[PDB]
Amino acid sequence: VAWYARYPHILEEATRLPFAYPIGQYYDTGYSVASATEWSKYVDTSLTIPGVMCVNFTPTPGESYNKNSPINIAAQNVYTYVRHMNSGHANYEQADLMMYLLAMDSLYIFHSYVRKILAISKLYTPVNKYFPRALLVALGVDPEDVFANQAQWEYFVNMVAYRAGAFAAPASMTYYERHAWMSNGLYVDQDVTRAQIYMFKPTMLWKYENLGTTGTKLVPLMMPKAGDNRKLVDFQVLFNNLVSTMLGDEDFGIMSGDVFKAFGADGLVKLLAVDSTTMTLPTYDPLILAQIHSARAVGAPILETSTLTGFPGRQWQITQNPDVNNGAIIFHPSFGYDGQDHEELSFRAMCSNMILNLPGEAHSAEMIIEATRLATMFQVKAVPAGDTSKPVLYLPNGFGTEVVNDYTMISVDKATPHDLTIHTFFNNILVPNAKENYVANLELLNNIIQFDWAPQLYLTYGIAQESFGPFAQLNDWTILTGETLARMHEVCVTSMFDV
Amino acid sequence: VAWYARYPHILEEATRLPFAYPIGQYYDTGYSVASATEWSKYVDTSLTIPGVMCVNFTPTPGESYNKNSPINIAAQNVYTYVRHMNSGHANYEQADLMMYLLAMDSLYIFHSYVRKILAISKLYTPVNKYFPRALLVALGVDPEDVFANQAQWEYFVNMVAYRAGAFAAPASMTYYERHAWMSNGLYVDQDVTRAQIYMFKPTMLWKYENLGTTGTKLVPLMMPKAGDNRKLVDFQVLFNNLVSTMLGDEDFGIMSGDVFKAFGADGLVKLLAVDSTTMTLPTYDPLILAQIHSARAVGAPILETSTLTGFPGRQWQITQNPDVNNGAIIFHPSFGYDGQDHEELSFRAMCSNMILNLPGEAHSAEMIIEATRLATMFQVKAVPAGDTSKPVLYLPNGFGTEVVNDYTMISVDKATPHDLTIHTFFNNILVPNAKENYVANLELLNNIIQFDWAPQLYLTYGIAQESFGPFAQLNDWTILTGETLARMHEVCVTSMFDVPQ
Amino acid sequence: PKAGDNRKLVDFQVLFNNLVSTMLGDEDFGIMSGDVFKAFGADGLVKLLAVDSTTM
Repeated sequence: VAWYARYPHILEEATRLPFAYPIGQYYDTGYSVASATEWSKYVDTSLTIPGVMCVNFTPTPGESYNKNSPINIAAQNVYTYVRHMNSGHANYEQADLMMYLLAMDSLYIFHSYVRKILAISKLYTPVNKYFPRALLVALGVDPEDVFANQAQWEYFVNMVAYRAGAFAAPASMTYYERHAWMSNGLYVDQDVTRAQIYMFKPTMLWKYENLGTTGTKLVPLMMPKAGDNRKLVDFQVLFNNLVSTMLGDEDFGIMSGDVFKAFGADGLVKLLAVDSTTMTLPTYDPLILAQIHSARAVGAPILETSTLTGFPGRQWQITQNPDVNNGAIIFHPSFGYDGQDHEELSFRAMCSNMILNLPGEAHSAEMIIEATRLATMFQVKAVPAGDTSKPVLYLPNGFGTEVVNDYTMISVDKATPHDLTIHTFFNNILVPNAKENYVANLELLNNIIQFDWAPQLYLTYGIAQESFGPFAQLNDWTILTGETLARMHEVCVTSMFDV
Repeated sequence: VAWYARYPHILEEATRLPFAYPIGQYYDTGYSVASATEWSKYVDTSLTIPGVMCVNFTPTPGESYNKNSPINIAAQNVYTYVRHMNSGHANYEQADLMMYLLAMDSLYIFHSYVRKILAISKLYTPVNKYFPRALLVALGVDPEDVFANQAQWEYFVNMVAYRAGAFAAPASMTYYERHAWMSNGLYVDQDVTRAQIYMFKPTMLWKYENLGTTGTKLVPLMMPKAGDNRKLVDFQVLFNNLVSTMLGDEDFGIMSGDVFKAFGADGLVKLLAVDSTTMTLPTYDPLILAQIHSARAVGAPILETSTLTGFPGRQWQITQNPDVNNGAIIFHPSFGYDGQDHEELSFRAMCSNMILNLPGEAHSAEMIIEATRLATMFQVKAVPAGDTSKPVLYLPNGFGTEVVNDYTMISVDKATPHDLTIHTFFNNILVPNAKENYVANLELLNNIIQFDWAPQLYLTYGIAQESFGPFAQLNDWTILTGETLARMHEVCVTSMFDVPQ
Repeated sequence: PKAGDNRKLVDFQVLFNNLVSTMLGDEDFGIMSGDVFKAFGADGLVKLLAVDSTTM
């Protein structure tokens, strides 16, 4: 239009608009019709933008139920490598060496978690009100405690690194590097200033728990959830509990000495020290974005204290018995547990084949492999012992090194005083008949759409008795089968457990 | 790392997957758990992808209710130009010339509509089964009729172009260029092969119907909606109705000749001919995508035959009577009409301020002004004449040259035999208490999410009695005010109706 | 407006609209303006200098 070219001054004076609204603060759009107040709650003048979502992952060996599993193959390989350069101590097995290594991984994950907690609290920007209190709430700490005891937190994480330097683990194996990189980073969905932050929080750890002559057993160790005012004393208690049965074990000292002899001190994994001038910075990572987008929730871990009607002895433990399954490492968990002893009908929508969504047109093999690391489809229902089966558990076909349990989203409340909100959910949400459930689900959906590569959702309704497929924007997709997913997971786990 | 570089053959054999699923057919994902067949409806194995969305717009002069309106200023300017450049017949006025120009615009819109109908039918690609049957269904024709009478269709559209080209309209007025570029193209949401098509269909035309000493009055003319199997005889009836009082008229010939002398043939607007070798291609245009995204539906038009209890005489006509308002062109419609004589509760959600969402970080004034041409917010409810007010009508604060009435989306059915489906909706969707309404609304939302720059949604619930804000992914947004939008529309209309001097 | 009157932009807009209420959009006035244009073409016509933020 030549009129715009002829009157740019009037165009500029007519197009003066304030952009770049700082996120993390509640905004009211106002009323276009000033007399619409008679319809009080029939008009939505509120506008809240979420700014962070936490992916509650879990480190796993990858579906071992016999001696042909990648975990057992890596156990045999690492034991052969250690013992063929070892002249001396012969009192442990490949399985024992691998439980060590897994405990090393768990405490490395803990160190990365606490280091991220420390480095986040120094982040303050005018364009984002979520920084850093929302992130600290999502990770499950007390921002006031961190602000008051920054020095204590720094020295505690440094001491954690120093004490983790006592034992030795291989650095060629990429398990530790992948887990630390995943759990020690902030990821934006877009390369924009007011972007949304993606976080990974370990839902659980692997307290080593040696007792009895019937091998070892990695018992679950729970982790703080979002909205928990956990302090440095609680985190120190957690670390001491983790390393309580880890030091003072002469067999563990023997394993550490043998791996130190095998892999030289230069070839070990070392936790880097941190100081006051270390700044964590959100980064754009398309690979992590894609693998977050193609992630499927598996539910809460099952503990000994968790009651389950008809499913006894189904805890998430890594059992190692020399006289059971020929001494192979066994880890066969049952998914579909949410936390309460009821059906959780929403998990029924996970029984369909997953859809792998990818950006762009041409996809490389490595990118496709990295894009399905968190994907996990159920295969069969676990057989309930007894006539009562109030919960329903699904046995997976095979999973990768990490499994996603929940997703935590933090957003501004619509009501006064517009504080942060805690939203934990799986890939499937069940909405029963209620006055506010539908609008709450609508707010949930709109908040999730703000994130670019959000995980695909599977909504279900209690009144229609009908679920829904992926609630996502499909760009370049394919239908994945359980066998293909199992092959990809086997490849990825074997590659991760390599020396 | 090294393991991938050490077994790349097995990596490739494991990562060979079929991609680029052709859209336009129902895809069944199967069952991962073979025992899930007991839960019949609790597992959604269906996967349907929408392929086209139609924007049912309406050309408007731009909110005239006085002689000071931009349309009247432009009418005075163009009449002065023509009368000063010409010597001879002085028997019409600025208002008469302006309604002549509006009728010419309506004819051009109709010709572009039929030309696009003809040109779409020759589109076929293996990766999109929506071409061209779904596009024709959205446009409101019978694809069987088009393929049976292609020759008759080409002759009819060629005669329409020939008969519309007899009259003259200025090409320097960018009104015609904007309308033609809007109604003569297919637009993809992404620059990918399996993209979704954006389309523009005129909901209403502006039949002249010149009669009486009381000036002229451009009455609405309806057009075929989607899902109507209208044929060439119906389109010929529509054209003959449009030009019944316009072809062979001496005063109209006088006005067309005067416009020719004013703007000789070089400066006149011309319709491009269509034949068997004309191919239309989908194109990617971020400007039209943005102005689609920031578009707010205003509801169905009000006709003289449409009953409205408490709102009598609110037809969408362009009145020009010399004895009222000093002979100025009058056009002030009442929005909020859906088609039936009831409340239409979903329109209450539009009383909030609109949010102008734009891509990128830095936005030029050009993009900001071009991204809000279809936007329209209500200002005050129109008063109901009498004590009964079953419908509710909202008076706009000021609109651009086009107002969007409805949206139509075409997608495959989940059930056998997976035929196309018609989904007509405004920006606001109302769901009452029903077993199927919630799942249907979820299907609608998931279909809309597939479109990239889809218009923002305002859902309301029957048992909640509560609406919801913009159901869209905001990237870089601002809250727009009624006064700012009125200024923007005034500038846009003034720029739209421009005449050289 | 006299001195000591805190008249604002709305008052000045009211004054302008009152001044040109019967003068803008009038056919006889347009006829006279066109006749004056033909008499004294645009070179010989009086013009108002535009004002913006950089006029001192």
